[PDB]
Amino acid sequence: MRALTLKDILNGTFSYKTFFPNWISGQEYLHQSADNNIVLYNIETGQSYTILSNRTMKSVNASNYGLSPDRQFVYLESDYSKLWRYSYTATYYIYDLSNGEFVRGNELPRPIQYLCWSPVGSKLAYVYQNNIYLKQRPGDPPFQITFNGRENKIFNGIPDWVYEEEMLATKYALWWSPNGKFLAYAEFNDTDIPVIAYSYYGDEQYPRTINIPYPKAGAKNPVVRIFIIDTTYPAYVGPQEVPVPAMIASSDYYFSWLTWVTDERVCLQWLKRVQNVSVLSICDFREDWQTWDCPKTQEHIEESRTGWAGGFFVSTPVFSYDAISYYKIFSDKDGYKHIHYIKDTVENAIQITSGKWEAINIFRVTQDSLFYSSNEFEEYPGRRNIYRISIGSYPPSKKCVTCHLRKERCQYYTASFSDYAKYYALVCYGPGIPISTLHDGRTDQEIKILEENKELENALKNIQLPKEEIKKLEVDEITLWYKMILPPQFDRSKKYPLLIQVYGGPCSQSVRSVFAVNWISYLASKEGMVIALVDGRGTAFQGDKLLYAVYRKLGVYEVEDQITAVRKFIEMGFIDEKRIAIWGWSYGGYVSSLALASGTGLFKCGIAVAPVSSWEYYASVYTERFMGLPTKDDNLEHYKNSTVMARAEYFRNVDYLLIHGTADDNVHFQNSAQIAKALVNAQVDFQAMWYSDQNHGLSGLSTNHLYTHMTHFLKQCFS
Amino acid sequence: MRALTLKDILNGTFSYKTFFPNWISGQEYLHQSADNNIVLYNIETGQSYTILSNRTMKSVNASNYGLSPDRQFVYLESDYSKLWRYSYTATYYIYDLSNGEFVRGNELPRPIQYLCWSPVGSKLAYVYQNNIYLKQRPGDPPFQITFNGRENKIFNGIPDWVYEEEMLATKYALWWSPNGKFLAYAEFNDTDIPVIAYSYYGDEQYPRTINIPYPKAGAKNPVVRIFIIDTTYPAYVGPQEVPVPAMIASSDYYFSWLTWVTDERVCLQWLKRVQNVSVLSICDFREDWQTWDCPKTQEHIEESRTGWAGGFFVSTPVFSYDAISYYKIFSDKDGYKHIHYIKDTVENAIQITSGKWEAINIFRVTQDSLFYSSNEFEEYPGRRNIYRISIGSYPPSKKCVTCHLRKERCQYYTASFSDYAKYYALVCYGPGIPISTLHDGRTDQEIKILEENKELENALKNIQLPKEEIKKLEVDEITLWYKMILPPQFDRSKKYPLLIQVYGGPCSQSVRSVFAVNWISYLASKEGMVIALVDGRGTAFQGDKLLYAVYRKLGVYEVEDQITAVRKFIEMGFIDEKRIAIWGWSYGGYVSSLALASGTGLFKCGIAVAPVSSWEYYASVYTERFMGLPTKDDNLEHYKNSTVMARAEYFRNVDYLLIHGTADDNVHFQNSAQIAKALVNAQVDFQAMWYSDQNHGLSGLSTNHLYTHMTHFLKQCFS
Ligand SMILES: *C1O[C@H](CO)[C@@H](O[C@@H]2O[C@H](CO)[C@@H](O)[C@H](O)[C@H]2NC(C)=O)[C@H](O)[C@H]1NC(C)=O
Ligand SMILES: *[C@@H]1O[C@H](CO)[C@@H](O[C@@H]2O[C@H](CO)[C@@H](O)[C@H](O)[C@H]2NC(C)=O)[C@H](O)[C@H]1NC(C)=O
Ligand SMILES: *[C@H]1O[C@H](CO)[C@@H](O)[C@H](O[C@@H]2O[C@H](CO)[C@@H](O)[C@H](O)[C@H]2NC(C)=O)[C@H]1NC(C)=O
Ligand SMILES: *[C@@H]1O[C@H](CO)[C@@H](O)[C@H](O)[C@H]1NC(C)=O
Ligand SMILES: *[C@@H]1O[C@H](CO)[C@@H](O)[C@H](O)[C@H]1NC(C)=O
Ligand SMILES: *[C@@H]1O[C@H](CO)[C@@H](O)[C@H](O)[C@H]1NC(C)=O
Ligand SMILES: *[C@@H]1O[C@H](CO)[C@@H](O)[C@H](O)[C@H]1NC(C)=O
Ligand SMILES: *[C@@H]1O[C@H](CO)[C@@H](O)[C@H](O)[C@H]1NC(C)=O
Ligand SMILES: *[C@H]1O[C@H](CO)[C@@H](O)[C@H](O)[C@H]1NC(C)=O
Repeated sequence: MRALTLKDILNGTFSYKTFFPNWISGQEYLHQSADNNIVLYNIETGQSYTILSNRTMKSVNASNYGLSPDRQFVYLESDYSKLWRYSYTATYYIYDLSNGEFVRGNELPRPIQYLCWSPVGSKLAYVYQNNIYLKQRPGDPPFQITFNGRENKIFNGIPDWVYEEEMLATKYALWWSPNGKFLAYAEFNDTDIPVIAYSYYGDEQYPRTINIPYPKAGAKNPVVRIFIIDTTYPAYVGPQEVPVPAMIASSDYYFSWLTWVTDERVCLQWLKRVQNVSVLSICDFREDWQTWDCPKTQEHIEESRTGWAGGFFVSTPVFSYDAISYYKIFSDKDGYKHIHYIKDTVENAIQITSGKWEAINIFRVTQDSLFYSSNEFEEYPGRRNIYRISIGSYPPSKKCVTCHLRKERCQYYTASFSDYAKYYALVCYGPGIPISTLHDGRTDQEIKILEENKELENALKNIQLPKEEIKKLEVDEITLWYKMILPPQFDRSKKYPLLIQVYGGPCSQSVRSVFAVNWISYLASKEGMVIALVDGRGTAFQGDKLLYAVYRKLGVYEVEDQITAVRKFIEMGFIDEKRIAIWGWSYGGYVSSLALASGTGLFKCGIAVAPVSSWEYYASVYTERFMGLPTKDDNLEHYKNSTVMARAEYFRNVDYLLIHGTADDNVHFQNSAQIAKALVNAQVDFQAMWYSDQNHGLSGLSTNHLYTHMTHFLKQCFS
Repeated sequence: MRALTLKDILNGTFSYKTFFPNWISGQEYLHQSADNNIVLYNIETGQSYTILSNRTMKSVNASNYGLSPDRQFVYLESDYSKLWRYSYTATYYIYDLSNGEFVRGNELPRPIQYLCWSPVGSKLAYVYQNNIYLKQRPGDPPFQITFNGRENKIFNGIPDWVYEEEMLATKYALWWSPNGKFLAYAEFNDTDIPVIAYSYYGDEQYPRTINIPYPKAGAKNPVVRIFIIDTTYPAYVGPQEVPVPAMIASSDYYFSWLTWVTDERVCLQWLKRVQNVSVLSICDFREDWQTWDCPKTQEHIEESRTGWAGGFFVSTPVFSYDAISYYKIFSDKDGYKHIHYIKDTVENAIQITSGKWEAINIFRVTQDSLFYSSNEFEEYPGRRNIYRISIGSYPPSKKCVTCHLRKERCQYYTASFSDYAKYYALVCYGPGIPISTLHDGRTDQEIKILEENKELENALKNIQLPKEEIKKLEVDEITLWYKMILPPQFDRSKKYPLLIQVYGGPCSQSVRSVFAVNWISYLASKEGMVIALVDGRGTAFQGDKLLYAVYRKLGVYEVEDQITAVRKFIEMGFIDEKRIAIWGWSYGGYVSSLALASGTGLFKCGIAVAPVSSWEYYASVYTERFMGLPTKDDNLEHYKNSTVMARAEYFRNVDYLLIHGTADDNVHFQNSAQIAKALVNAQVDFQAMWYSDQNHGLSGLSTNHLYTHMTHFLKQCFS
């Protein structure tokens, strides 16, 4: 009865609710009621008990909580204060469940940067002022583990900037051994890496400088040391450095992830600074020296002949119940990424998945089953169904649990498992209204709808949503998957303006069977624009040829493939060849810009939000992974060839609107500053917009402002 | 016939020349020829010769020269490198003009700040790395005066940032005594003053950070010390601090200016930080104790009971031939600034000029003559003629040299007097094409035309310029002078969009009979826009009821007076009220914003280039002068009330265009960053533009862009 309105989108009127059980055992989870009460629901009995009242929570206005594995204590986390994507500080009030009171001995210090329970019992490890601390018991005086922490120079047990956003994707870098015997932790040195400096205008009379150690392409990188201390004899034995494989130590390198096996066995993944080689390292504990031994025989190489080791990140092993063998997804001989099963050497791995489709994530490995997500089903690469396979004996049996569960509503699934995988939740994201459901571990049968989104279902019932369709184009030897969003009563005999939404980042996939009533949904609903999104070269989950196509040649095929798609769309007949725009954020901004400046005639305008503008300016770990090194005898020539600044002249005849946040710690305002300056030097008009103090996300009312500004631009561009 | 173009204005096609004799005696001046030779002209004798060859200058590719008082040497300036507005860095070679080769040996150091000769002989004084050095013969080894010089921290003989822009308005802060027996310099200590920090993106991989000790409103000011040193025997006694007057030392104080009356007499001017009182001090070298003495009987208080002490700046004294008494422009008893002759006391002063107008500048005091510029001719505040009055003889005489020199073509004059005022040059700037002429000045007779501007006179023949008109409005006891620029073939009956150019800064004057082919000319010539510039309250040269009316109420009355004017312009009947814009720069961008957010629905749109947004962010010197202090006791409340941020809401339904250069060291980008931040927080769309690495001037290819971008805006706004 009525079209989406921009305020529907910016108020989240039609957001959906998800449900990920905060497991505490094989059969129990800790949700938070509408009453704000924190309830423990036992799945087997069906009984619900409330552990942690709204009141107790409110008394320290905690925004969050954490049960100790022994249920004796629960920490309440408050004064939440954000930093980067994942990191944040908080104050922590720990609470004694048995005595129903807060714990009084030696209060924890304020701003704590990370804190977690041990995996069993109720030991604490925390990070305060860049050092790791240990508590045997909630109310004890802390034991200092590291002493050399220093505000962005040296980090213990939390990453620095580059490792947070680009390697770990995690706010922490310490891992308890399975039963708490040991803590393993990373030490990052940022001391002589260059610094990104920018202004934050804040609220005072004087702006301040913000400085983050931030290794730009080719710049000097952080150095890592991984240590493990005995958690019961930390002073007696002291921290022991995990030995680094010779073929990793021989040049710059990275730690990529750590995975515990047993308490006496740890798996370390390294990545050579030239990131086409990954090493997996399995170390065992010696008792005679109380130290770690990593034998050559337990070093596993993973190479990429024609690209980079991994997908976006290296795959991590998930180990068998036996705690010797492991499973890992990587490229097979055909260039498709599949699950392999590894006992002794990696040269001997047995491939247990295969086909022109990819194993995307291994969720769980039990005694008999392995649960994983994949795009196999009906061979749409942008779907996620979750599958199980038998692991006891060759040929694995295969069951797609999700495929036909709700065939039409749900073709994009993630999974979350309870302990021992006694039960798991399935979360379907689309194409229909998302749904979270509870499933039996042994049988796969659903035992509870968790979140059905009845409100949304019903709120959407008066709203004439745009029609999404996902399809494919074969052009050369290259196939292009595309989502097309279309206005209600899309009369094909008429010519609609087209908007291309681009991202195109290496390892991305932007064409997905996901549900989202969003901005580009609204532009079709009310504004009469056709919207399209195109996955081509460098996009993932279709094998290595397509993935690694853009290696060292960034911002070439991405541009090419978008233009191709657009050409093919205008040729479909229903697209106003005179009203095509393109808009893109981050990597999207790069390609939005390179596309619009391609001397193609196709695009009449384009928008670039927080674009990279030259790989010189972006972080090493990301850039070098795809671009290699900006040296003269590596890849400097394409580093210089691939800026948007060089396209300076080709803006003269298109509307450009260029947007950026002045406090982007990830894609630096520098990027758009250089673009703007280049347009100025080439004497080219454009529209621009800064967001003071705002960062890469463009949060709060920025977002509001952002979309209102782009909407205006866009409505202008389509007269 | 043809209308003006943006190209015309941006190219400087219709720019004009000027002729200021570079005097070297009472009858000789040096000027650079068309084919770049430096030639000595004499007007007493009418002879010329090439004092410095064309190719000797190109031998070091210098761009400036400096002939010594004894004509034995000239300085040659190459490697000019701009710091701020007046400050710059250069290389100095000395040409032995007696021998016909360069001076070798004790070669001057690289990047020297400021350099100059004595007014007698050819002794050198220069500042290198913030420290004063002194030379006896141009080839002698330098004698260091100061030692405490530190980049960005201690400044000897040159100013810190705020003293340069806001106090002294000059690259230098050293002065020779008239015969060069002594040397006076300033010590500026910036140490404890907060730095302002901004990014400079440059061309390197990482931007760098620029810091400038910059005191914003109410912050820690620089401390000043002024010293005097014997030039002949500096080894003997060393540098001597000239006493600070008791009332001045009582609290915070600036050094306003220093003038030398004789070699044993010196004038110093001080400004109490609360700038309503200033103290003129005269000091004598006492022979016995070899230091300087300032009798408190020779302290002459100038205070204001209504506003700030002085004009824009405190006015300097011009001393009569007896080297004791002086002539100084200041507020008479009725509030109009006029010349006074102070013989011995302030109360004992005799008023020399009087009436409803202002003596703007004293140019020369002779044995029997005084030359001053004035507001007087036909009650027109917007033009300046030059007046000659007798002194020392009875039947007093007043002659206006220029009032009828060229009545219709020249009403805005300045003067350049040779030594002993033997000959003077007249430069007229409007309303017609500027022209520079040479005069006798015992007789005032015009001897010849130095710069006629026939190139410009002729090039403007193809061009239909707009009709300019400076009229005035009378409204509610307060009158407002204006200049209206009208389109060619202006139809009195038709209706025209109206653009207002606004500045409004206290002590300023925007309406002037000055020839200027500039942006607004183009917009009237081609675009059909009626333009108006209005001087209201806070505007100088019409006495103190006008000038001081803005004291402590900044932004209030100036906004109000553009509104009253616009309103009157509307009821003139040829202005389309639906199409009105206002635009400004610096202060002009402050009031344009405020006028646009006036909530009076008069302006459809407005542009603010590099606006001040809150007096909290601007330099102390300028700010406190007109605002007082931002404290509990003083004016805080109105610093608080008078920002643009506070008016964010009122922007909802106007078109705002906000422009600012990210390297603006004078009005910091923080100003525009905070307006932007406010508008977002209020959910108000607007247009913005930043200029990377550009300062307050927006010079270079940035100008093109800015002026192009703005006229796209107005054009669209006036669609
Ligand atoms: C350098 O100076 C010489 C001498 O003034 C210039 O040569 C003269 O050029 C003009 C025409 O511009 C002729 O009328 C003269 O006959 C030339 N005189 C001599 C001595 O050759 C020369 O043009 C100047 N070069 C520069 C830098 O412009
Ligand atoms: C905090 O938790 C308590 C405990 O359940 C809530 O108290 C109930 O509120 C409902 C509805 O307002 C009342 O009808 C009941 O009398 C209360 N107890 C029950 C469940 O029967 C309280 O509403 C919660 N809300 C907050 C944040 O204060
Ligand atoms: C300015 O510089 C002078 C020397 O020319 C210096 O004495 C002033 O204050 C000093 O600052 C020092 C460094 O911060 C400090 O250690 C010292 O105690 C202090 N001197 C005095 C007299 O106490 C500098 N100015 C300011 C405002 O501090
Ligand atoms: C905003 O969101 C809430 C809940 O999603 C909804 O009830 C409300 O009607 C929405 N509309 C606005 C703009 O407030
Ligand atoms: C951190 O790096 C610096 C400079 O490379 C070095 O001197 C210092 O010892 C390092 N600290 C360690 C090893 O934790
Ligand atoms: C760099 O720019 C474009 C990429 O689109 C390409 O056509 C051109 O040949 C390239 N030049 C170099 C240096 O290889
Ligand atoms: C720029 O200025 C030069 C010198 O005055 C003039 O000859 C030229 O015509 C101007 N503008 C253009 C059209 O390039
Ligand atoms: C400024 O000076 C006046 C006298 O001219 C005095 O009344 C006042 O105290 C000063 N300003 C303040 C602090 O109000
Ligand atoms: C990366 O390792 C490969 C092995 O596939 C090797 O040939 C190559 O020299 C290395 N560097 C790159 C990026 O070429």
